[PDB]
Amino acid sequence: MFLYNLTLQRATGISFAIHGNFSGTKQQEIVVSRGKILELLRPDPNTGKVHTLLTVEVFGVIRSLMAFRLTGGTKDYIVVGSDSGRIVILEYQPSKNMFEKIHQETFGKSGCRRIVPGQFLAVDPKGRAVMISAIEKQKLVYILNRDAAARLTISSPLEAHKANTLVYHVVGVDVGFENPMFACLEMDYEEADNDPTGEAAANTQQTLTFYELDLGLNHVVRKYSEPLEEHGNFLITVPGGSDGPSGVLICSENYITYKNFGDQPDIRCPIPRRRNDLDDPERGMIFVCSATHKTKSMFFFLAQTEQGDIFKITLETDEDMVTEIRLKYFDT
Amino acid sequence: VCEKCEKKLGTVITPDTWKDGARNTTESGGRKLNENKALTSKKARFDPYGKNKFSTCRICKSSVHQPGSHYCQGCAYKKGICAMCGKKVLDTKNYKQTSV
Amino acid sequence: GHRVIVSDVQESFIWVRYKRNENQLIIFADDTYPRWVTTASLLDYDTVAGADKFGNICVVRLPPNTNDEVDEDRGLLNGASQKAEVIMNYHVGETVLSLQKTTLIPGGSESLVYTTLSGGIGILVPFTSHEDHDFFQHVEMHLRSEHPPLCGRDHLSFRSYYFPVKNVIDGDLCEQFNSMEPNKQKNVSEELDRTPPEVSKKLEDIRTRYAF
Amino acid sequence: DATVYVGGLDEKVSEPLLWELFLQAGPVVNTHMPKDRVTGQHQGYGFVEFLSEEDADYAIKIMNMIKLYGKPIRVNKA
Amino acid sequence: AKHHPDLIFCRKQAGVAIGRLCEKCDGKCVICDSYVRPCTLVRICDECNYGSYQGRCVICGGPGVSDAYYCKECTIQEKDRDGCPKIVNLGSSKTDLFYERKKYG
Amino acid sequence: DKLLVDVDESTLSPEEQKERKIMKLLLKIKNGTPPMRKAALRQITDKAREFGAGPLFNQILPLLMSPTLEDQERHLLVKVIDRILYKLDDLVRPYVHKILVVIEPLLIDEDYYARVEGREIISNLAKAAGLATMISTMRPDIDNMDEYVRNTTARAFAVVASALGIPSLLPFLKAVCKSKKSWQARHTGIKIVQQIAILMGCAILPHLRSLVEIIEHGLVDEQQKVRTISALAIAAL
Amino acid sequence: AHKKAIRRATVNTFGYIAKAIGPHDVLATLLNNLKVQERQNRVCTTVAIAIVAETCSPFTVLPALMNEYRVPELNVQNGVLKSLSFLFEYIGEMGKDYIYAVTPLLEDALMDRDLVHRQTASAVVQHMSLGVYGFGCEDSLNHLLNYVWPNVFETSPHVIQAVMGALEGLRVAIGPCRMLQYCLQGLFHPARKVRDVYWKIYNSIYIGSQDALIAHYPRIYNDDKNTYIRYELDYIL
Amino acid sequence: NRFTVAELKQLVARPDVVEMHDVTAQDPKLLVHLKATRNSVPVPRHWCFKRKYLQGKRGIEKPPFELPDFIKRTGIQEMREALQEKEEQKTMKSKMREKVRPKMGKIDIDYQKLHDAFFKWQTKPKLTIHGDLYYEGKEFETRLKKKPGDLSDELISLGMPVPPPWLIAMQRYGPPPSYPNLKIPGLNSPIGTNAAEFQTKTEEEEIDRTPWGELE
Amino acid sequence: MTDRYTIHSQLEHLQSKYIGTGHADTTKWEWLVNQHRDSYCSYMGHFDLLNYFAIAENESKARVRFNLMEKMLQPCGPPAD
Amino acid sequence: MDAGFFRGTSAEQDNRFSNKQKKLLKQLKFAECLEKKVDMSKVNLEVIKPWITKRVTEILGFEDDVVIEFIFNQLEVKNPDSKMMQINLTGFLNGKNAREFMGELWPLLLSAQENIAGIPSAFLEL
Ligand SMILES: [Zn+2]
Ligand SMILES: [Zn+2]
Ligand SMILES: [Zn+2]
Ligand SMILES: [Zn+2]
Ligand SMILES: [Zn+2]
Repeated sequence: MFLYNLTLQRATGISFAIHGNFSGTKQQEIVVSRGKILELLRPDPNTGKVHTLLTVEVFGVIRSLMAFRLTGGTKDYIVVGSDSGRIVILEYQPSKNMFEKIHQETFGKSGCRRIVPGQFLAVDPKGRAVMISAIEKQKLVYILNRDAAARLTISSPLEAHKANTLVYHVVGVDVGFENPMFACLEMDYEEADNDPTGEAAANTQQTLTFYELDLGLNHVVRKYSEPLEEHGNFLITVPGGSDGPSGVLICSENYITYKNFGDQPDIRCPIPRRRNDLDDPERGMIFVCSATHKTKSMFFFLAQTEQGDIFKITLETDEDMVTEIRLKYFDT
Repeated sequence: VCEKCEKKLGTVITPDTWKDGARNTTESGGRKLNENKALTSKKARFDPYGKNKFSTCRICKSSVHQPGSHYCQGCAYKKGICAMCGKKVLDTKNYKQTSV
Repeated sequence: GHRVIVSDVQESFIWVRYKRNENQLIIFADDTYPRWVTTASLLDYDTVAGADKFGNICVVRLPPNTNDEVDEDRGLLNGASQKAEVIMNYHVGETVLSLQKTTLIPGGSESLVYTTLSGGIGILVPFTSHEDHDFFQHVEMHLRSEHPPLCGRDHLSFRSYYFPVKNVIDGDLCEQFNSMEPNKQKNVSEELDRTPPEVSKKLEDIRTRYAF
Repeated sequence: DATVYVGGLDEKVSEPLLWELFLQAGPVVNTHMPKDRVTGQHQGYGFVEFLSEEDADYAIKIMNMIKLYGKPIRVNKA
Repeated sequence: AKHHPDLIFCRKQAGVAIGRLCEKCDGKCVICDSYVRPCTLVRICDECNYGSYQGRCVICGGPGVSDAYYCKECTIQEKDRDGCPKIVNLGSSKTDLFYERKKYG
Repeated sequence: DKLLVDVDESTLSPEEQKERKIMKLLLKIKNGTPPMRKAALRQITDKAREFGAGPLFNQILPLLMSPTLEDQERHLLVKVIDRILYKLDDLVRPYVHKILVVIEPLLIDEDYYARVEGREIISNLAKAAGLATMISTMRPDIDNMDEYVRNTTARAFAVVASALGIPSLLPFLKAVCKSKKSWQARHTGIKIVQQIAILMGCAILPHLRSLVEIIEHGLVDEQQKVRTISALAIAAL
Repeated sequence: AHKKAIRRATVNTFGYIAKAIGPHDVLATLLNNLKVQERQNRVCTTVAIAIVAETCSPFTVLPALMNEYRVPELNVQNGVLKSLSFLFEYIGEMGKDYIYAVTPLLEDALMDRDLVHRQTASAVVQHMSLGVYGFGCEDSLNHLLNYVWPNVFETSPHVIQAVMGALEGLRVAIGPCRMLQYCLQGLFHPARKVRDVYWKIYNSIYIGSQDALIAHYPRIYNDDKNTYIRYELDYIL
Repeated sequence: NRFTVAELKQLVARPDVVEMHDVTAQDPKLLVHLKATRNSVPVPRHWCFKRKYLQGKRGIEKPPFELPDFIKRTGIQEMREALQEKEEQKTMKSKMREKVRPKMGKIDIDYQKLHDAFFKWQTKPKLTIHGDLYYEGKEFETRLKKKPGDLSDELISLGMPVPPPWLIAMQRYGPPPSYPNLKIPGLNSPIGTNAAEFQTKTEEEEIDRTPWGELE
Repeated sequence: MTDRYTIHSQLEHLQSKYIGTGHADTTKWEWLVNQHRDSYCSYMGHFDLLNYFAIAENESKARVRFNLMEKMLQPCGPPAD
Repeated sequence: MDAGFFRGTSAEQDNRFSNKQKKLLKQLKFAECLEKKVDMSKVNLEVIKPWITKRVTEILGFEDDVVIEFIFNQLEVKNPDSKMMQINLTGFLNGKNAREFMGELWPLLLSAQENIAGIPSAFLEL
């Protein structure tokens, strides 16, 4: 009984979307991950209709996706972390209409392992490094560069490993042209597995830790580590350097928190709830996704809650630090 | 075989120890990376259905032992010729070839 | 008929026979693997196709000697005394919730259609000759090395995610022939002893006579 | 009773056949039907170990049913 | 090697350095030590090509003359993913051979 | 000499029969044919823990101190030591320093393979004894009056830092380079940093700013040997 | 010859010659050479039998090699097994054509009283297992697992590492699920002997295929204070 | 501190698997749970035996390996047998003299026959399903044990038209005590009414047996 | 005895490297906590297992992932000592 | 090759030896209070130093500035690990003196971080 497999209709659900200048021109595309398929979508500005330019089947589980620019670069690269145990860097070729693999670097065994990296993927906002990490105890930083023939070059991985430690999210921090920072929603389960009473599970707390890639000494150092009040579930990179302050917005259950390392005190805003809501009162509220709009003028975030409510988030800076978060109902 | 027929030769699986002029080393390209043995199986091997079927010598009618050969070793040695194409590789006017 | 195929949540398929004049339901066969079954469909009187939560399809057949004349201790391996043979494994990649054996076009042949949770629709079509089966197997084995998956994964390893791949040729990989570069299409098609139009035509004929 | 002694047999009869003979009544778990080495032939008497008592009690009755080569066969407890 | 139980691999996180093999080791697999069917190229960790050591043999440590590969079977079993396969200790066999020849010669 | 006189085994104590047994095995390892040598080697490895770390070392160590060894006999004896070092991994702590003064000379041996096998046995000894035992044992040898002991102790700390890692003994090493009673100890600490950089190579980079700050105060020292070794340590780093 | 390069050039030359005078004249000579006592001769003759077998396709040299297994001499029988091991390593995917031929030979060898006969047959299973990966030959391989598996309680290291290699080859050919189904009953067995051998098979399956085992673990029930059911998989849509 | 076998057997869901030594386990509940799970194969039985595996007196007399049939069809065994039967007669002089003057074309089987042995006549052997572990006595204890109501052709010795001769007495003497549920015609089974066999006929009419997806 | 201790050092070396290998003295609790945590990671990784769980419970996927991450701390209750 | 390549194996590479630091964290008996976490930014160090100097000097029977400065260097990190400090001192002191020594130095640092000034209670008194 020999069978042949064919696909009539490809998958249409969307796991990831990144937007960038992938074609290398003025036009903006979206690169969507449909789990097992990678597609390139270009939406028409005047007509308004979305067009599918490319659709390639990758035979793997795409677990994370990011877009990446080199310093002073026009075209964007696609960095894919998957279950393959390797990290690939892809470039869209418009003359050929195909993705082109530029780099493929191998670090681990394949499958969706617990300690092999691939789950979280964060890029440095200037484009000097990329950081791939597993759910727990395994992170790896790759340094990206350009040679004299304008080709992408990759280095050996720098590793940051911390045993017994869970990662909820990892995002790259916008420090201007200083040493690249990466922020994390870590948790340490070491104490909790040694308390028979179960108290240590109850009162262990999530921390935000900052890893700094010291480009001078070629190694990654775990700088700052600060406990959070409640458990966040993801992070937002606040645009920094010349434009805006450099910090992280932590989204947690019923709260949005601005934090930065330094003298800045933490700033918390409750999330607005719907008036006269029919839900169960015990249920909290989280944010499920966000997006940043950076103009040259100013910037805001659009974050959506579980119920579908999109809020604008705007930061108010009193000189160097930020003083309050402002939060405005945008739509549903 | 003669010099044009040596692309029709089979190779030994292990690489040659004298690397120069080898056909089965990595550098020569005759030992390729990620070989699928099922795809390259019928190359330079006998295939009764395929292109190299079990042949016999055109002269003595006894079976050859090399794929794509039209002349058995003894007849090719004695006439001085390539076992595959039959072009002569040796001038045997002054050689009393001895099969012993 | 009087055969019942029960899908356990994790114990896979069980074959039960209902005998009228005793009024009883008797387990006569089952499977040797744990399987998280989501759906099933009967291919013939002896074969069952199934799908898991983990994203793979299997085809389990019942061996030719088995009789369902069992009258109700021993058992093999803490189970039924007769075991069913797994004759196909295939990891789709996405959770299948619906298998159905049908004909899709008028004047086509039958196929096994499955619809994944993610929104995909595929078919599993049986080869009718060995010459087709050898052609498509060779096209697949060339393309696994010439045109490897774009994210660094191995294709034979991908389709063998939980159980080794059995008796299936991936046609999604094979129809990426037409996306290769022309020197590579010519190089692959040399060893099949065909020109790249002929390879595209044979890839397009099987899709045409089963599907869309 | 688990075992029985069986007399009066013809050497064409075999232990495998004997097992099928008495499992007609109830299964012979352990069969013993001597092969004599010296002249390579059977004297024709048997010993049978069963699962439990059940096989043994039936045993004597099973003797009446038995009839090998037109002849009877002794079955008694042991 | 598979023939010496006391030898020990580096196993650090491999990098962009390509591992090489000396004339004696040419054509064999670094892990299972076979001569046939080369599948993938060997990468060594940064420390193992530091400095003067850049370009020496992976398996023994002599002047390297060609690139090292993993075989097909070590690829299928994913033995190529364990780390830097540079051997970091000489072991008993190499040391014994030296003292034996030196005693004689 | 105890093998010359003949004596019934039953007459003497279990300790004395144990040490006579070890003495026979060591004779077969030193002077035997390769069959005798193989069997005796195997048996002293398997029965090592049963013998105890004490009775082995107080007969192995006098043999390595002898003025008439050949280098193949020295090699066979230190092969015995590192075979039994896997066995009694935690029972070698009272014998750490005794092993070092019989093995640290091999770190400056003119023969390359002696130098490597001296390194491997000091790194195995460090992994067997652990940092604290090693630190306490080698503390006295930093300010010793002979420059031979100080030389080879500075060589051996480099090896112990390779095995256990630089962050382990970086506080101790900083404490030994600051010490302003003795310049011998300051010289020795800076020599350890030089040797770590020669040995570790690329590995020292994640600690480079910790290492330079230990050495910076030595460039301006009043003692000229210390200034020289600080410049040499900077060059190594 | 003592130098290994001379030996591997020699083995290659046998395949080239067999392309000219045919595999039978070559093969009879090589099969006669297996009666020799010294192992270096026999191991190389074994490799040369596989070389010719590969270059002149295995249906030519198979019958005579399988016939030589009946010769009542131990080294000849170990020799034929050894050259089948090399043969399956060399032919790779093409070895799905002869696995049914040599399955009964190997199950005869795995029932054998000599331990070596069992270690060479396990090497053959390892290499034959990885060749037919992806080709639906799992019934032969599962049959041979039934013979390989009782040898897990052997203690000799050569035999013990050949068995483990065979099981690691079988994991990639018949799947992690079968290999976990074999281990399951002895992971918590009362004797440490059965237990640690079983645990070191489990670790090999776990390392190589950690992700695939999620679907294959058994259901453990809840006890009084700890919950052990994975309730998500029990979800019904 | 530890369970005896009776409490353990009642505490299992399935008490047939528990053995004498399972109580000595460090976690006996999980052990007997795992022994009663489906499709797992038991620990090889010789783990507790003092004699080494396969080192037993019966194994001394094992016969030589036999080739399969499709290989004996090639005639390799007769040729190579004759060959090595000549080569024991030769002296060392003669063997070393035909090593300088060799003899070609001696033991040659045509290629087409050898190809056909491997690519036409190959048969799959008898294989064993998963969990069927080999143990030492296995190939002799492979006779097994055939149930009442099922007869062998040879048990010809009866020579009776088709019911059993013994039954004419089992109805007399009674149903045997050893079998509680056994059913035989005339006593408690139809030769009431006999519609049981008609059911199988009707169902057998109902079935289509056409395997899906096979080769044409 | 020494072979017991060398097996012990080797297996604790493995367990530090790959979290979740056992040895001869793995308790039930340890083995099951490992396979719970590996399961959670696997669910997070595969997109359609996570879809299935987000449909069967009427939750959004972000809530599902966040609850699975919360369960990773004590997946099977407190340690049994 | 400027040194040899071969320098011994590290403890991350070599499985033949067990982790002696973890093993000692199991079997040494540590003092009662060392689990309380210390922040050294909240502690004033140079006031703590003369007591340590004096304490080590009388335990030792002489003065060892390497042991002194070693103890001080371990207290420079933000969260000092107390159990490792008792282990690392056990070689120099008795191992019974090390336990007592941590048993008085550690609550003293706790008292210092509870203060606003950085100074522990017994030193505010005197
Ligand atoms: Zn001719
Ligand atoms: Zn020619
Ligand atoms: Zn080399
Ligand atoms: Zn290999
Ligand atoms: Zn390395």
